[PDB]
Amino acid sequence: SKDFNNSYGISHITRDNMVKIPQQQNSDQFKVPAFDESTIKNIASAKGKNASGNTIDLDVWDSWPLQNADGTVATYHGYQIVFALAGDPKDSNDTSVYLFYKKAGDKSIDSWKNAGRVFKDSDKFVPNDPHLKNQTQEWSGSGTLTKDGKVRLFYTDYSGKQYGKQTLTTAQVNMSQPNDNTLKVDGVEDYKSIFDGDGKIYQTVQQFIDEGGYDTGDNHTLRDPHYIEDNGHKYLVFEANTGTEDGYQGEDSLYNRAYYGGNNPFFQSEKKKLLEGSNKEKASLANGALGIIELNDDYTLKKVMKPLITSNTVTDEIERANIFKKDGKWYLFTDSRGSAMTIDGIGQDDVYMLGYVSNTLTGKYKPLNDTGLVLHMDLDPNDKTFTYSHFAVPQTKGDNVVITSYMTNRGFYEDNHSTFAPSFLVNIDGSKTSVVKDRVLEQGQLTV
Ligand SMILES: [Ca+2]
Repeated sequence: SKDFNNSYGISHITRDNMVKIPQQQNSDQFKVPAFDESTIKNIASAKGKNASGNTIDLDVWDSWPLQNADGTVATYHGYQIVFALAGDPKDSNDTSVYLFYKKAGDKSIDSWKNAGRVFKDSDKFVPNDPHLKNQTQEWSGSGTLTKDGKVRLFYTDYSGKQYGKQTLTTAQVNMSQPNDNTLKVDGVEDYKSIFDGDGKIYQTVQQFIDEGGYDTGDNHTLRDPHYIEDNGHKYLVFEANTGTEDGYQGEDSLYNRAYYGGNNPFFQSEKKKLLEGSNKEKASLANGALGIIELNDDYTLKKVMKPLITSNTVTDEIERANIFKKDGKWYLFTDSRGSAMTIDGIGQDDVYMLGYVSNTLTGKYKPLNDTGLVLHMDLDPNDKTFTYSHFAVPQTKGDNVVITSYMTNRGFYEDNHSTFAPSFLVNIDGSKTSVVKDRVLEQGQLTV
C-alpha cells in the first residue's frame, strides 16, 4: 500500500515519543525553575542607538557564550564573552549581534559590560561574497576561541529581501584591550558565507519559494550554527529542513512509519487523524532537521553530511542546535515550540528543550528520559518571567550543565526589557536528566 518505512539512515523525533510528553512533563524533573520576579534586572550595559540615532535600552534575546572547542566556556584575557542578539523593543524585526563581556570572577548581571555590535552596517558589503550584501538581520550561532587565540564567530545571515534566505556565516572578531577593564571590538575579518543548503540533504530557500511556501505556511530554516570538534575534525551543527533525498516534506511523509514509532495500531490511528484533520498540511510540511557539515581549517565548507536527526511530521522548527561530549557520549539538544508542533495534548503555551544521546557524533541518537523531554516552560508570553532559547552549557567538572536563556521581562512596571534569565542547573546521568533542586543562579551566569 501507501504505507512504508524509511529511516534514511538517520535518527528521528517520533510521534510516539512526543505524544507521551503531556503526561510526563508535569514534574519538577523537567519544569523550568520558577524565577523570583522582584530580583529581575535589565542588562544595565545593554544600551545602543535606535534607528533614529538616539541612545536607548535594548531588548536582548538569543545569547551564546564564547566556547572552547569542547563546549566549555572560554576565558579570553581574563574575560568571559557572550554574544547576544539585540535590538529596539519597538522597531519590528531588527536583530544585531552584540558582544558582552565580564571579568571571569565577577558574578552580578551589572558586571556585564557591552563592547557594542560585532559588525558595522558597512561590514557586510566589504567581502567578495555570494550572499552577505543581501543581509537584513543577524541571527543566532556560536563562538569558539581558536588554538591561535582568535575569536571565531558563526552566525546566521538572514535576508528578508530574499524570501528569508538563511546562510551559515563566519568571521573572525578582532579584539583589543584599550585599558585594564575594557574589551573593544576592533573590526572583523575572514568574513564569509559557508553554507545555504544543497537541496538534496537540506532544503534551500529556492525550493521553499518554488513550492509556494509563503502561501502554504511552510517554514524554511538554515540557522543557529553550533561549532564542535571531534577527532581532529571541525563541524557546524545547525537547524535546517530536509531536502529531496533524506525524507522530504509532503503528504507521503504521513505514510512513513519511521516518523511515528510505536506499534502499527498507533501508526494507523495517528495517520488517519492527521489525514482527516486541519493539521494535515502542517504535519506534511513539517520536516525540521538538525544538520551537520564539516569545515576546512580556514572554515570553508569541506563536506555536507546527512542530518543527525529530523522531526518530520512533528515540527518544521527545531531551534538552537546544541551538541557536546560528556562521559564519552554525545548529547544533542534542540528547542521546540508547542505552537509549531502537530501533537495531541501539546499546545500553544508549551515550550521545550529536547535532548538525545549517541555513542558517536554521527551515530544513532536516542531520546533522553525515554521521550526526549529535558525542559518544559509553559508560562504565558505576557508573564514577566517567560523564558526562551534555553541552551545547555557544559562545565569543566561535574555532572551538571548550566542552562542559559533569555527572559522577555515585559512587565507593567520596570524593569522592562528582554534580559538574561537567571541561569540554572540540569544534571546529566546516562540517558537521564533532571533539573537541579533549588539552584537558581545569577542572571546570565555561564559557569559554576
Ligand atoms: Ca518544511
